[PDB]
Amino acid sequence: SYKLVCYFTNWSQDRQEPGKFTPENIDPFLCSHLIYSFASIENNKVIIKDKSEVMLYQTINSLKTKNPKLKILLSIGGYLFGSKGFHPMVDSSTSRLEFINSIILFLRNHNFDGLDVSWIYPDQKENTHFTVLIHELAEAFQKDFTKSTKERLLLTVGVSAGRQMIDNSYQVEKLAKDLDFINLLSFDFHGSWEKPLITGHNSPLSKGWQDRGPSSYYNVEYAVGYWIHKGMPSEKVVMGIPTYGHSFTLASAETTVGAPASGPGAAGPITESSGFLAYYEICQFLKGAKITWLQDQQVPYAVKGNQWVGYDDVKSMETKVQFLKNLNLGGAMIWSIDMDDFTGKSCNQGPYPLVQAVKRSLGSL
Repeated sequence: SYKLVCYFTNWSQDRQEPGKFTPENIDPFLCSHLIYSFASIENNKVIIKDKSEVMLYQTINSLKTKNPKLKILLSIGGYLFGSKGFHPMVDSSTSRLEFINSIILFLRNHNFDGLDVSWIYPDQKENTHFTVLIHELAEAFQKDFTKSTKERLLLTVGVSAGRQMIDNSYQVEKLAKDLDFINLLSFDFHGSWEKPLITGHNSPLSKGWQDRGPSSYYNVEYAVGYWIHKGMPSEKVVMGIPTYGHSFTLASAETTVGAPASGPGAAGPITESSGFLAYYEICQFLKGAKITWLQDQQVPYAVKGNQWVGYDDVKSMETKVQFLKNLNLGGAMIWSIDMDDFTGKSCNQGPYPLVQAVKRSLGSL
């Protein structure tokens, strides 16, 4: 009775082997929902910018023929898109209606089952537009439903897991009615962008003992409880779990949480991004490393030389799965499946070792 929502991206295909990922890589029975990241907007109309656009549709149909229970959504937004991307679409009921009408037509034309709106992040300034957009979206979906013999288009949204940003950005109460569920972006708590610069975990389940005051807020456990305390039912929280880790270059020889860092760890050989590692990169790094399991935070990290990696692993997946069953949440969301060991030949534990673990752990009675 849980959902497994998997994001996949349109830029992993530009990566080099064997990090190259296309929709053809997808196991139609892995996740319950799939989300394509990301669409965009031009002339107040939805549009996809991907040289492999038409091959996407091919796979989408092929995938859905094979799994009639599979849902596939189109996500719009994302970090790079920001708020800007949404202008000036959001500035008019006339502009927004043109937009929404194009969504409905698009998704239906291309066999999508719903729309995810990952506005990163509305914050104070766009709280209002977001809220209207969503609301107008849900309404319109409903109307389209009444007059149709098709299932009802789904509407979801990727949302922040930081308290401040949550308070600033969302009318949760309303959000709860308009959204079929949320994808809680409960990761990227700590990275190499922090000041001061010390090691912290990308996605801790619970707070470190020393996390006092405002830091005590940045763990998965806190984020979920707050979206619940703020008015979102549990069953509507799909909890975010990451398939990547964050990398630090150690300043001293102190290998513990809180130790000082020079900067982000060395970019990986495939991902080529400083302070970021795909799990298929992490499996190699772990070779000849020292792994420690934070008893308090419930998640591991690894040290090799002067490189510090806070990541999630199988024990991490199952531990977080248990937590989510315990709080009667909707399920798990994965960001993103192209960073898991999908070919299965890096970590040698079969394709999608992490997501299979989430999938297995969810299904286990």
